Amino acid sequence: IVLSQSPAIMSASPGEKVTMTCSASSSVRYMHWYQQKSGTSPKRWIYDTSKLASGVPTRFSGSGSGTSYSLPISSMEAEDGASYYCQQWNGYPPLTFGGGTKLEMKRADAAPTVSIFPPSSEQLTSGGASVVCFLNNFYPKDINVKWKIDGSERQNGVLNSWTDQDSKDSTYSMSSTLTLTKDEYERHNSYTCEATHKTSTSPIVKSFNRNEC
Amino acid sequence: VQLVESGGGLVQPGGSRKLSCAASGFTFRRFGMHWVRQSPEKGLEWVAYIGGGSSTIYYADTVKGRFTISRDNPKNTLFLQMTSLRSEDTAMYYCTRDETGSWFAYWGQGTLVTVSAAKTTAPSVYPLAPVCGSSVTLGCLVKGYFPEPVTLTWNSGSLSSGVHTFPAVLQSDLYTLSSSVTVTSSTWPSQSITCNVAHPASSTKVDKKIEPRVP
Ligand SMILES: CC(=O)N[C@H]1[C@@H](O[C@@H]2[C@@H](O[C@@H]3[C@H](O)[C@@H](O[C@H]4[C@@H]([C@H](O)CO)O[C@@](O)(C(=O)O)C[C@H]4O)O[C@H]([C@@H](O)CO)[C@H]3O[C@@H]3O[C@H](CO)[C@@H](O)[C@H](O)[C@H]3O)O[C@H]([C@@H](O)CO)[C@@H](O)[C@@H]2O)O[C@H](CO)[C@@H](O)[C@@H]1O
Repeated sequence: IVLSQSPAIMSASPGEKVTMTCSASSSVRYMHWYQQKSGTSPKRWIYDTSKLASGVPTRFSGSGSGTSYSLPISSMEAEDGASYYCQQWNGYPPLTFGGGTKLEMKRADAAPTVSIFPPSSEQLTSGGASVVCFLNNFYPKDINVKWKIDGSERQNGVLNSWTDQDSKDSTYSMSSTLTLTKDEYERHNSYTCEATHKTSTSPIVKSFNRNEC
Repeated sequence: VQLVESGGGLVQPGGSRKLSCAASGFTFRRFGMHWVRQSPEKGLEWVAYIGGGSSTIYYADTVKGRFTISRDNPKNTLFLQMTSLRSEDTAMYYCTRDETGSWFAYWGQGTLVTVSAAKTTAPSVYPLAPVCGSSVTLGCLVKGYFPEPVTLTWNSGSLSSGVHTFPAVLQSDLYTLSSSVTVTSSTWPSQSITCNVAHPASSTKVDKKIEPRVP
């Protein structure tokens, strides 16, 4: 039995109404909902389609019959942001789960702050070179980093990571690392971090020269 | 009501491991239990069901014949024994208590199971310090470690604001992780700031203290 949830991700501002969909391959015996806030186990939210778990707030509603069930919130809240999962039991294995709906919190556009860090002295002694770029507290989520050495773009050996939405800010941050051999790193003087975001037409640039530091 | 899973670790492909769930604060022999696992790639997947009697068992089509679920009622303990482990078996595993309608009211904290050929390796931690005035950003780079998870703390966890820790990314059998911390200029370098990284698998405990540098 296949449960299909749409949308995969959505953004809701505070004081907004939001609804989510689970679609079932075959008529379902039981439809349940869970809430997961990342880094913890999923929590019980709604059982038997319409019934609130003790401790869930009133705004949430559970509905639908047959093949289509829905989860809605009356008014969006900051605390509400989480992944929501639908689950079913038809009296026969397997018991089955949705892909899940990720609910982001909508907020004002923000521009990243960029920091570039040269390789550490210990790392050099160890015989390797790493350069890191931090892109901190920006919205919305999609973002680009480009690395330049001595004015020349390098796309190879770069790893990028994203946080989820910040607890207080509601923003995102990204981290970029460029990894070189020490000898190679010593080939070139200037290392540049270029970050491109929807906030600005022009990229935000940070750099250092291996000389001077 | 509490449920505590245990028995997780790093496992060889084709290996066998056993997990346990300890149940407290309810009449155990009364209820059915489930195993559920989660992977970021494939999310939430049901594994198996065992009745209060043990008379009724259900197995996920994927785990059939390689996994056996059992319970010990006097103990209050739930068991999942895994054999012929594959890469797809890598997940976080939760024990759950079955309720009418078969929804789960109570979940365990989980144990992480990783199945890989790759060798255990300890992280090397590098402090990241600003290059040569109204704010300061610092970083810890933790790289070349297998497997997850690592724990990064700042100042023993005393410092928790303006902290970003980024999920690890795995390249060629090794994970890279980083963290950035932002504090006011009066704060650093005047008062001390340190990066504490813990790798359980290697038993590694390491501390790096950020130092301004110049030659
Ligand atoms: C995965 C699945 O299919 N789960 C469904 C299953 O739930 C199981 C069920 O087990 C009960 C339990 O062992 C016990 O019932 C006692 C009490 C109960 O403690 C509180 O209501 O209920 C009675 O008073 C009653 O009204 O029947 C009887 C009490 O003795 O005993 C019965 C036994 O007759 C089993 O031999 C048992 O019910 C059967 O369980 C088997 C599973 O082995 C199932 O296949 C049969 O169809 C059932 O008739 O109920 C437990 C309960 O606390 C929560 O549902 C649950 O933990 C067990 O997993 O059956 C549920 C009820 O039909 C259903 O909601 C689940 O989806």
